[PDB]
Amino acid sequence: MPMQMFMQVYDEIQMFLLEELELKFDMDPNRVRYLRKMMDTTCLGGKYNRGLTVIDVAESLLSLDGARRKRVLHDACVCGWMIEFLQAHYLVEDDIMDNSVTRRGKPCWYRHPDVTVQCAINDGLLLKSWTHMMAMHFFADRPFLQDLLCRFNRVDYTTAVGQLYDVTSMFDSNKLDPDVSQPTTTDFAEFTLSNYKRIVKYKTAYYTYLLPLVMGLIVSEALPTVDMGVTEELAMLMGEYFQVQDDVMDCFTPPERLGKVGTDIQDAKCSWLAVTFLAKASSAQVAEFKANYGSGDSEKVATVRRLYEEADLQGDYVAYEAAVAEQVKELIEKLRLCSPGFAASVETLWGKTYKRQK
Amino acid sequence: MPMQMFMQVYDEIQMFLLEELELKFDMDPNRVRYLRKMMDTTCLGGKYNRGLTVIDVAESLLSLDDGARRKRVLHDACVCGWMIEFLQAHYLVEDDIMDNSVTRRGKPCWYRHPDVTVQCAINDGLLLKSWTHMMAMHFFADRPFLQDLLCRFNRVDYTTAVGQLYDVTSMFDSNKLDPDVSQPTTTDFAEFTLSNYKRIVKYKTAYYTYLLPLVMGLIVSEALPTVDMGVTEELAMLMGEYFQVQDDVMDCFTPPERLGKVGTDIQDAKCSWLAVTFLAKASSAQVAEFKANYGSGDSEKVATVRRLYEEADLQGDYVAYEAAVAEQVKELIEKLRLCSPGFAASVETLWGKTYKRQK
Ligand SMILES: CCCCCCCCOc1ccc[n+](CC(P(=O)(O)O)P(=O)(O)O)c1
Ligand SMILES: CCCCCCCCOc1ccc[n+](CC(P(=O)(O)O)P(=O)(O)O)c1
Ligand SMILES: [Mg+2]
Ligand SMILES: [Mg+2]
Ligand SMILES: [Mg+2]
Ligand SMILES: [Mg+2]
Ligand SMILES: [Mg+2]
Ligand SMILES: [Mg+2]
Repeated sequence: MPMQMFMQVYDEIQMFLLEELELKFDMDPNRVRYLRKMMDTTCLGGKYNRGLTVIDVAESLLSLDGARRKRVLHDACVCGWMIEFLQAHYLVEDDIMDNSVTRRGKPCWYRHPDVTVQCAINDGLLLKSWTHMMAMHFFADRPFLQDLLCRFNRVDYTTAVGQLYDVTSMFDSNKLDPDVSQPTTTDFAEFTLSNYKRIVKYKTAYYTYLLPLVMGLIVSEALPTVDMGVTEELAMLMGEYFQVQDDVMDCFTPPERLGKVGTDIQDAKCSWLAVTFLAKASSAQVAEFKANYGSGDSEKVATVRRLYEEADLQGDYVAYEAAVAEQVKELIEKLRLCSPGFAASVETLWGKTYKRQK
Repeated sequence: MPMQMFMQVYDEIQMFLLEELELKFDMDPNRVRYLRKMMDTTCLGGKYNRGLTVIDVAESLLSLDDGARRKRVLHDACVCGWMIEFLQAHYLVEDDIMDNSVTRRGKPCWYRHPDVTVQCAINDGLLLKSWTHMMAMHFFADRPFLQDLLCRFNRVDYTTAVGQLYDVTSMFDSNKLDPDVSQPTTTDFAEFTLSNYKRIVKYKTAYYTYLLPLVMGLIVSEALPTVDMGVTEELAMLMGEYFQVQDDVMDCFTPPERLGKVGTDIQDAKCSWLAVTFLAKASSAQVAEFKANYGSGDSEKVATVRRLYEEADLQGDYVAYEAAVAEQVKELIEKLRLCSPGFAASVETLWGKTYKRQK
């Protein structure tokens, strides 16, 4: 059922935005059609975990007239599309930054035959413009509007800061200087767990975990009823683990199941696998990694992969996952004490995360 | 005087932004330094025409206490001025990438800096926009005008992004515009019309360059409704169109040494004022020569397009266009003057920075 109201609201949103462009922005039906295709290609096709979480948190909190339920759940649906549109935006631009080929078993937006890279960049930011435009339209008379926008913008900013951490992680930050060219790091001295945890906290955790929970609480008018200290701890922990999962799958999960080809090795990313391998590797193994990392050459890539399985990384992953589950279980119970319906929805979100195959 | 106060506020904004990153966002000193340099390079060094207009509008409406209002209003105007300046910074970073440009204000484009990767350039460009919101939320947190300011600022930003879509798809036959299918640059240029030019330009330039600074100056001085907005918008659209026509003409005919940027319109096959004006008046023979030479990087092909423009007396058309604009502007400024004398004067001042600019 939630998927049904969600997809009805997508149409509501799509119609408001495309008709506004027709009527107030002088747009021709040729471009309206292009934008319609763009929206559908970029915003649909996923599992909508972020947006569906907003709905579930809302449905979990309606208690702590059936008109209110209808209004609150519609508000949640709009909020859910705001995060789905935001991630739509993030992924269009990220695929460009990461030189990716496919996404959900289709070409990346910028990789479509009639999308130029310069138009893809612009399309990507229109997606983010729509997130604000939809909020202002659907929530114009809602008192939570200001708080919602403020929190949403902070999270977006947080994510762009994390993207900076990601995209500059393979350059020696002491040598960071607009005026001087610098090659990829050769010593990898910054590929540390502490540095990994920072990239992933900022670029993933806030928008993937905190934001949906927070938006769910806002449309419920229930925010100040939860322990926000514990909520953020939980969001940071699940968010980190989610990105470790993403990083592991990038290397080890068949692209046909993932829907996308991995680029982290080629792009010389500070992944979970890279940091954890380098922390434990022999000098000999580090030498071979350095000789093979961050190149498109397919044997070099397979070398890195071999090194990873040689150093029992999957063993380290299982142990990390159990340590995470342990901490997540504890925090949910701390949450259960004063917010049992909210704690229930966090458990459901955790259930969508723990040991996902995707 | 305005530049003095304006630059003090720049320091104030920079400090807030970069300290917040260090204190709240776990940012290391190396990246705080990169971001400071990125901010200075992208935001400083221009004419600050947009930002200085906000201050001027506000210092003009400071007619309609102990001196406290004035200090507050002028500071707010300075912050809004930097909001547009940062927004313009954001547009130029991303536009130079999109336009395959090489220099900007006589230095390399941001994405052309030796130690800036294109992927970082894209993100750096976006941080600049994020900063416009963050500076507004901090400095204006207790102002009643906050929501209105943010609503209008955002509407203008979105307008500008729509204009950029118009600009970037102008060389493609829109009937064949299709994500799934590759298409070359147009060969008939049937959409290179003045009607299509006027829309590209209204959206990508006039709203953020002309309307927005005027509106923000009115907001911080709390004078927004005191003004005929139909006339004001008319003015901004006319002035903004002219400015872009000027930008387009300079792209072709002003030495990069005075421009501070190397022109890319011919090479990028842009629906420029020159191209649409030429195509409307040109003989069949001239048109066929243009078609053979437009949208190519080859230095011989671009020189042909310059020659065809000279041959067709486009400098003659421009002078008459400019004269026609100047007349309508003066008429509209007088309509404003009746009930809005202070604001009309600031609009006259903005016109003065625009008309026959040597930029
Ligand atoms: C102009 C746009 C500015 C950039 C905005 C921030 C982009 C944040 O993009 C993100 C954040 C988290 C995950 N992802 C996608 C992930 P993937 O789906 O594996 O490509 P990854 O980190 O591994 O690349 C993209
Ligand atoms: C990721 C955000 C990118 C899209 C945001 C909209 C960009 C609009 O940029 C604009 C709008 C108007 C003039 N300019 C610069 C002009 P120039 O300074 O001559 O390069 P032109 O139109 O000829 O390129 C840039
Ligand atoms: Mg990616
Ligand atoms: Mg990435
Ligand atoms: Mg990945
Ligand atoms: Mg451009
Ligand atoms: Mg340009
Ligand atoms: Mg130009």
